[PDB]
Amino acid sequence: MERKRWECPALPQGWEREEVPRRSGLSAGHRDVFYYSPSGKKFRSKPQLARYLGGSMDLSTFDFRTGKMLM
DNA sequence: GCCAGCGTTGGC
DNA sequence: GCCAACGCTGGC
Repeated sequence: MERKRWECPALPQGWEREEVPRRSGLSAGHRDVFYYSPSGKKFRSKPQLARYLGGSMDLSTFDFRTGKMLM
């Protein structure tokens, strides 16, 4: 349960994926997933992400939780 | 019963 | 006033 962040190969150049495990409360150990644009904007849901990227690329099979396209 | 999506807010 | 961190909940 450590924070990890680096490049997401399923998104365009400069986009990054991050996992932050929750450390307390009822949801402790749960891992939230975020994405960061090249400009550093923080995304925490697929609808949010799709408003920035959904025109420039196909996101219909992108799995926000895993960060990969569903084959 | 799980979890995507997002509401809430203590601590700053 | 912001926002990381966690809870809530509608849809499945």
